[PDB]
Amino acid sequence: HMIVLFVDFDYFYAQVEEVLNPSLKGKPVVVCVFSGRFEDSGAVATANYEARKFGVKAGIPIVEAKKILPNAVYLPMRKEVYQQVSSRIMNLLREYSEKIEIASIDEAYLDISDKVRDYREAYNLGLEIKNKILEKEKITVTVGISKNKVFAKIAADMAKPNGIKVIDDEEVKRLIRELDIADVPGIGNITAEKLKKLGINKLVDTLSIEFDKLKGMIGEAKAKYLISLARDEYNEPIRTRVRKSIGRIVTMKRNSRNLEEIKPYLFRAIEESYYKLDKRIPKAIHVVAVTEDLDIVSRGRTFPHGISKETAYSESVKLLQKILEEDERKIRRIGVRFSKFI
DNA sequence: GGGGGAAGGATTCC
DNA sequence: ACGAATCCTTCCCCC
Ligand SMILES: Nc1nc2c(ncn2[C@H]2C[C@H](O)[C@@H](COP(=O)(O)OP(=O)(O)OP(=O)(O)O)O2)c(=O)[nH]1
Ligand SMILES: [Mg+2]
Ligand SMILES: [Mg+2]
Ligand SMILES: [Mg+2]
Repeated sequence: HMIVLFVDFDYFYAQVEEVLNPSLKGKPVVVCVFSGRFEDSGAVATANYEARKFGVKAGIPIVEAKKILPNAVYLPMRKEVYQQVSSRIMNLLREYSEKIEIASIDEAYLDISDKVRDYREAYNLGLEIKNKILEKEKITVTVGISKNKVFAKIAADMAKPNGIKVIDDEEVKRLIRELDIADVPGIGNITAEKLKKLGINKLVDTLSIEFDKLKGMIGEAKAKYLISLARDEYNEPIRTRVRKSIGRIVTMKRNSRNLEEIKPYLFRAIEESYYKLDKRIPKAIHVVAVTEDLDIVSRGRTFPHGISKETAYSESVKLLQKILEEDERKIRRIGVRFSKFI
């Protein structure tokens, strides 16, 4: 009977910049995402507690970060470097199990059902791993432990930052009971506002509702997931997830609408994009446009054969042309996205 | 009806 | 105000 270990790295990006210059440690760090529209324009990717302490988190404008903390250290995002770093740490969890699911860049799940016998021995294996990474890589994590991936993640969510927490089989009930419902994975404000109205505040509130309204309300899938979870019967296993799509979406230097000028940003997007594909040939391709007021439209197309960079360019025009058509608005951003690899 | 499946908007979250 | 996997919904051609 199953025990899942979820490991998340504390303020990952921000921490990689600290690991690479401890002269930053103890200071408020903000990894920012620029664009080139107006000096210090962009958004916040992540920020260590010092800055996160005073409300500076992700997706929030770079100015609002300064107006709050003018003396904070701001650094552009640098995936490349962060990717290497992670992979290594991710190659170290692979030493603890073959039943491993790498969900993101900062987190993975382990099925230690056959390495440890219980929560003291598992939570034992926890501390061991927090140290085996804190010493070899200079990166602290947070470990969550319960019976299904869903609850493991949650465990760790609480016990943060830098911490290990386990939710025995008893607390699952304390939580299918007490745990708010919007503090659940896959339940962003949209769906929560829905549940609100549905007169649902906790996991259990679903258990007492005519499914069919829950279906049309949130969408059968979420509907079955919430139910199956509230009935201590949720249990999808740890599966190695495969990259299913790739794509870049750069931000133009100024809201536009004539084809010619728009074109180049897009070719750069397909350019970088392709470098990232590497050895991977896709059969699909979309063109994503972010209108002037931040809405979205994207046209696509699938081929019976794998796309070539030379073909990628042609289609990424008939699709931009198709977009610049029925949608009139001015175009703010734009970019390409390749799916359906061969 | 119902399957196979492609298109595009929506929704969560790193 | 800055990538992706899943989910849903319509649209569709052919058995
Ligand atoms: N570009 C961008 N990056 C984000 C956003 N949200 C999160 N990230 C990135 C920054 C983090 O280094 C990486 C992992 O995010 P986490 O939610 O696990 O937080 P982080 O690792 O920063 O520390 P945390 O666990 O949140 O205390 O995801 C976002 O909205 N935009
Ligand atoms: Mg993290
Ligand atoms: Mg939520
Ligand atoms: Mg996370």
